[PDB]
Amino acid sequence: VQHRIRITLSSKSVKNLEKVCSDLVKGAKEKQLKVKGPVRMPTKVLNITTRKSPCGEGTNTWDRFEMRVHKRVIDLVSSPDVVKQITSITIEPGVEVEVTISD
Amino acid sequence: TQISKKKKFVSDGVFYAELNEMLTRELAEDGYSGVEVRVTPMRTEIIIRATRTQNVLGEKGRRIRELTSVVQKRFNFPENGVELYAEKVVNRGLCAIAQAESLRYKLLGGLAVRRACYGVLRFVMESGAKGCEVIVSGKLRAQRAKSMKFKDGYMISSGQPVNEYIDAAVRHVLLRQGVLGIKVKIMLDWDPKGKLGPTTPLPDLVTIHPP
Amino acid sequence: GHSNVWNSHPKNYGAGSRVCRVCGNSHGLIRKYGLMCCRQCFRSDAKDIGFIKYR
Amino acid sequence: PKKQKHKHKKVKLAVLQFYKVDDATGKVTRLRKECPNADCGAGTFMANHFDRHYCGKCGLTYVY
Amino acid sequence: MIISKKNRNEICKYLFQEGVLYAKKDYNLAKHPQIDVPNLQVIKLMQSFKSKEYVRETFSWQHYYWYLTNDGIEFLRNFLNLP
Amino acid sequence: DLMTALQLVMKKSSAHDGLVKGLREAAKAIEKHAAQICVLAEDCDQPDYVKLVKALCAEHNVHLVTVPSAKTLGEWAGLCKIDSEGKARKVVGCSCVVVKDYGEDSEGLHIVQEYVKS
Ligand SMILES: [Mg+2]
Ligand SMILES: [Zn+2]
Ligand SMILES: [Zn+2]
Repeated sequence: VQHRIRITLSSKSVKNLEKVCSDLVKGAKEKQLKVKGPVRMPTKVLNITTRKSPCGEGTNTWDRFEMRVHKRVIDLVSSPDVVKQITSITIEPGVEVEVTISD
Repeated sequence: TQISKKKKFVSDGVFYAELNEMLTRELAEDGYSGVEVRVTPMRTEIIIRATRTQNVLGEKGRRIRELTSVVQKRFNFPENGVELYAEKVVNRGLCAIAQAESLRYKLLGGLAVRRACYGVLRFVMESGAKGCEVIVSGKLRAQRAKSMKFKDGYMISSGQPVNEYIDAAVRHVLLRQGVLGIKVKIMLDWDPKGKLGPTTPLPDLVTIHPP
Repeated sequence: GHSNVWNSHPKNYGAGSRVCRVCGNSHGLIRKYGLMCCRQCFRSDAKDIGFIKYR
Repeated sequence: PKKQKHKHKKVKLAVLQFYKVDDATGKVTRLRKECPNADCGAGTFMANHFDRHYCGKCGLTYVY
Repeated sequence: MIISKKNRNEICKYLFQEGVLYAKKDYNLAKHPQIDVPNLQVIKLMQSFKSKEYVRETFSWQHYYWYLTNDGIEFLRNFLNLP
Repeated sequence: DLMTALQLVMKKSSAHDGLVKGLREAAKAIEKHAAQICVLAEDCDQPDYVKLVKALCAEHNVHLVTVPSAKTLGEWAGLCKIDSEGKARKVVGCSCVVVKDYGEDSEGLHIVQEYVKS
């Protein structure tokens, strides 16, 4: 339509995020809106390494915890109305959808 | 106002870990199994899974509204920006937290441990778990502590399928002689519909179609 | 004046100013990402917080 | 020894020991100034010490 | 402990208004996040109202959570001079 | 229906708060131009007490109700525990209960207000 819409999607899981992204790009391609995406940002790897022992005895053994944040960007050209009409389907838990209107 | 995507996912995790702790301490004797946070655009709907879903609701839903308002003020939500529901745990036998708490109250009362642990095992196996295991550690009868295992069925211990097939809980009983430990590990069966258990079959399981 | 000599030492910084958000102990505190949990408490709640061990 | 604690000095009926309504007639006759501070009312008597007018509710003081 | 009538009525009005109270274990907050009373007075007065069964108390993650009981809704409505 | 029966209005005043009991405070309750009634108890021994309080109340214009039995003055003013229904109260003796602000429940107040007028 007129404006430029960037939908940022973030999640801790790949399958939920990818199927939400597939729903968005499928809805965009049904309403004949041009869609640039999904564009996969580099995955963020939040890492915590701590001594497993609750005290200071034993072999100093380390567990490495990881949280992986996956970011997806979808770039449509349209009006806000169709954008909130598309991003109103059941977004699965953990997926953070974020809509921003550009020029 | 701008919060990083890292700080935000760590904050959601910490909020989940704190909510479940306060609900575990509050809705203890209501059969609280777990909480399912669901951040919808209008409000952050919060679903509570319990066994006594009339004890958590309260008289005309007084308790549930009290919890909803406590969560709103404590966690700093916008007013009417959080709504705590309370659903029914479908299969209590296949939940290790429900059975851990049931065995907790079955021992706080005074019932013999060897008779309540086998009762928990019985109920789990009639519920349908492929295998169940109960561990009771502490000053059971004498001053020296010992650990009594109660295993029945098939139970895997190693590999990735453990964190898909083993539903486990660890609960303390605060007794007169000290603290008693309860480890309940329930092994689930492969559910094609993914309701009673995992949807992915065990990796080593091979099925040959008959000619 | 007792109120100006009670908790009168500054708590702007130091280990005795930050506490575990789950227990209040000030030792082995993981300040990374804003977790504010102690090592032992994070190791216990890590699964709830969302940290998975793959390696 | 054990440092003893300050105990409230107890003067029997200090309000009676404040105004001088006597000589029949009708003269309240305050005998201690009422602290000027606005919040401090008119029944708020500024104690006088061997050389200072001290208000108890606040700290306004005057020496001589 | 010694809590002015202003502060006491202050914490007792909010409790009756909402039916719940919370605080962090912080005896020097100098101001409760909602009530204009420091956290110490709220915590101590809530402990009193609890040894009297006037509330239920649960402590979790360094935070207090108090819930007014049916006896509390009676004693507060008597104390606050109004329903 | 008047005088003695009007302890009820002061019951309501104590409920809604406003009883500035005791002389130390009575005075203050007067000069702060907030006194409205000033029940007294003639049982008090010290003459200077009654002289002084009457002097302050004459300085302003609020009212003076006399009542005997300062023990009962403590009873009416809440200077006691309700105890049981029989009220085995360890009563404290009062000798001035300035009704600053006054209970706003009205009722007998109007009737005592008449006695207040005269
Ligand atoms: Mg292996
Ligand atoms: Zn900790
Ligand atoms: Zn002053």
